[PDB]
Amino acid sequence: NAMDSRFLPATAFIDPEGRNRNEVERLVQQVVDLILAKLTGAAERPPMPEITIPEAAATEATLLQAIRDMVDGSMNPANPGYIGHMDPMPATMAILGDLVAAAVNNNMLSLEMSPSFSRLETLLLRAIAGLFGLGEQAGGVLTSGGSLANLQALAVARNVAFDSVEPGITGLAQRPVIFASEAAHTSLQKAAMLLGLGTAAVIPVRATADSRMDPEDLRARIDQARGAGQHPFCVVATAGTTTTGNIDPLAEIGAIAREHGLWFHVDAAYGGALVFSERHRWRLAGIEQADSITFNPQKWLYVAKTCAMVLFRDAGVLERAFRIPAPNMRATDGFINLGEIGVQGTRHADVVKLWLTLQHIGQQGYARLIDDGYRLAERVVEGVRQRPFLRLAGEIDTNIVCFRGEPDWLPAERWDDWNAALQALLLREGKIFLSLPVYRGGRWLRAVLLNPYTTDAVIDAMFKQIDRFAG
Amino acid sequence: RFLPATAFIDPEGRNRNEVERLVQQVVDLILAKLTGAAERPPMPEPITIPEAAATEATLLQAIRDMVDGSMNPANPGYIGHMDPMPATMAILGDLVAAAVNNNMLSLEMSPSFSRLETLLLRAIAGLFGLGEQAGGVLTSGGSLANLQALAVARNVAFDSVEPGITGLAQRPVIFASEAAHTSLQKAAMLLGLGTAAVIPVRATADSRMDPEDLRARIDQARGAGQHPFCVVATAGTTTTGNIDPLAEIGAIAREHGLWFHVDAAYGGALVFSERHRWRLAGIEQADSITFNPQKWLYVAKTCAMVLFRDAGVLERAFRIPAPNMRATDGFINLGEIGVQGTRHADVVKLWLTLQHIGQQGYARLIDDGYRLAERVVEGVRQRPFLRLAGEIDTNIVCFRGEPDWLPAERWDDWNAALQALLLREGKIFLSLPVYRGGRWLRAVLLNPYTTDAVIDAMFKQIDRFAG
Repeated sequence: NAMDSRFLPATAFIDPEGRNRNEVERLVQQVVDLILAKLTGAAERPPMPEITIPEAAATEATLLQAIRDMVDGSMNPANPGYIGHMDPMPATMAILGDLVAAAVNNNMLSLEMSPSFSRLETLLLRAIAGLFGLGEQAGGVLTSGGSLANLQALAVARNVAFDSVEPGITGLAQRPVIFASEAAHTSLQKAAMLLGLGTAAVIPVRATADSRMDPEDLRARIDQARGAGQHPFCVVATAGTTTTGNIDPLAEIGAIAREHGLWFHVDAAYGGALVFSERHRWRLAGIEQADSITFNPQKWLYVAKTCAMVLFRDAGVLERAFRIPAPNMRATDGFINLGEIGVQGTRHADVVKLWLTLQHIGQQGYARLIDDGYRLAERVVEGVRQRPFLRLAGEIDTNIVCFRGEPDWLPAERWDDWNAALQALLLREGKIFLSLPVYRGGRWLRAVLLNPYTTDAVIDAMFKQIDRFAG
Repeated sequence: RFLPATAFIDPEGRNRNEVERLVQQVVDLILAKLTGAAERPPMPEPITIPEAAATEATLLQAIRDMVDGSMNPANPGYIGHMDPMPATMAILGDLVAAAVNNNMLSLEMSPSFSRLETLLLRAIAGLFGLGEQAGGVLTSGGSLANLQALAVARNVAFDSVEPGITGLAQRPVIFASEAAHTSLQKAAMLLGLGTAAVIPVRATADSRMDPEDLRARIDQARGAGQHPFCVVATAGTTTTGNIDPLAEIGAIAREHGLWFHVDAAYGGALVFSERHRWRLAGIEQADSITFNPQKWLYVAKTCAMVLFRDAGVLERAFRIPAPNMRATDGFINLGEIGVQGTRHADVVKLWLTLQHIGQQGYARLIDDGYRLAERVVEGVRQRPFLRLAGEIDTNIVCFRGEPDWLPAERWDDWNAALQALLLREGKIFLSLPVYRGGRWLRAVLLNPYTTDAVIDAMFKQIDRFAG
């Protein structure tokens, strides 16, 4: 009983027989109090902030100070001025869900290690799949981020195309390739690299002025690849591109993919949230035919990171073309160890925050949040339209507006400096955070209007600052 | 159509009271469950997304149901898996992480966390003896850690980052103990190697890789026109908790010019123990190490890392082509050098836990595990109907009934029956892995509240079942 020893602090663990209850409760309460103070007081911190392992147990005071230092030095999307990333303030229940998940400390790896969570996740994901219109065989798993979801979808596409689970892909005569919009996520190059495809395997497809993949170009690239002696196996349409928030023409892309016998993956990491909005979900038309979908509740569903999933129209594909040889060990109620069918083995129980958050907000709540996001975005667009020195990236499909100064008082070569300077000013003096992505070979301002506490006033304040900066 | 007042925390305090109450209710509920964990056995005895916001009572009930329906490693009888009750600071660390909701993807999205993680991992790497250039990243589990190490080994060997590996004439292969983790197979499949790319090396009766076999397998693969690029030693095998002879394996790998990866997912914890870290000797020479604080460091899942002896390797042989945007203080966006992009700030729970427990605490915890393990071993030795899988290297004991009153064909049935009985009657959870073509009982002596009495109780039950 180390917990009785002088080598462990009394509160290192929670005594299961209640013997350290009071001490634990104190320590827990201190953190809780501190955290709530920080969150309820989040508008007091700017959107962006301005090591040895000890021999002996640290004091409560050191621990608390560390937490305080951690919170203070962190980015603060809770601030209404934080309008620059698809990284939102977490829903309250998401924060609580993680507390619960950590407390129980179950493992998604297997049913015996997560007997409730595993079942809940499977069922919930089936439900979500239904929202996407995927059909009766549809299913999936939660993954620790979108990248892993894309990686898994691609891994399945690859395995299905090449029968690679046991022999791998080193044999291949024709290089396997995938097609994505030039605006698609970098996780597609990283995945390709991990998959043994190489980064070059991701063939960029021309996107329109509105940053939507051009189906004529996709068709052209597929033909070009075949001509090149490459073996196209997958097309990735993106619903809500990372930079500009645009949504690929999913129905057309899907059709092209289907025509060509290509796995159709839809990277709906951000845009997938629109399934909760009757008003906006038509934007996703064609998604229902996807072989797989990546969707990230951590983004537009406000679930504390990480919360992501990949859904397959046919979940059984995970068994056929992913899961490694091992004894079949399904429970009598029919569930499967999730680890067998995921990139991860051990995995945190994200389902708890997801389930809690979905219930608390509800479909109506999301529909509302989404509408407000669109409204804020439209405000930003109208504001850009009003100013000639400022240009939009293109039309918007989501609550994301990418724009930049293209001031005629400067050579184009100095536009990046101007935009960087403006972004710095907006942050330093505005206390408004916009990202400054590299886009189209240039530095562009980026607004993602997620914070539910962002207001028309914040937007107005932003444009007033921009106006002053620009004269 | 609307939102619950508490759906978010108002950053100007407008909902502070409601938020505080809701949080307090969950916190009180969780504490009750945890401080009361022994009252719940080690294992537990339509889903739609609603249109409208659920009530707080519904949510609280959902949490109760979820906890109740969950495995309970906190129970002292839970002695079956490398899945521990969480350290207190780990639970709290997750609460903190979730609240700030930073993203490990980039410095901009986690300015403290990124720096803290890099520095901490450098410290940990030093503990492993990796040297001045050593570093790593946290990953959402050991499997990812193994996957990343292998991806690097592959990229280094085959220059695969941009062109991939499909061109290859000679099949790339790696060697691992026949006892090694299935995440290598998965990883091999992910990496485009195929599961069959992991060539099993004979393990001894003690479930340790046999160096001579390793040498033999490498020669054989080369003979068969394969391209060996990595040897994986396992410091703490999943089933039996055995440690491969790391120095010997490492020497062999080096002799063969093979990347040496040590899967220390479990056994890596030993670095915290002055008494037992000699067990890892030779680990210091690894090219890469996988280590999972979520196992024997008691950090709530997930917490894992891959460390490289040369952190620079991640830039050379992993990171995708992208503009260079190191911060002025020299840090890099972690997303660029990890399998994951967006990632939860596991560093918070890790840092807090390590601080709270300390090296002394872990050393005690570890010693205590060996002591329980030793008790289990003693108990097995005392009973002729029970056999040990082999000698133990960690706080894990794999054993099974091999009763002479049954045909060997019925041994699996006997053990499954015993395990079911122990769980149902004794409230003691032993895992029943498949090992050596059979079902074996497995004990992981992790719970700090597992005692000698629990072990004695297990044996009395075993004796009763045996007759």
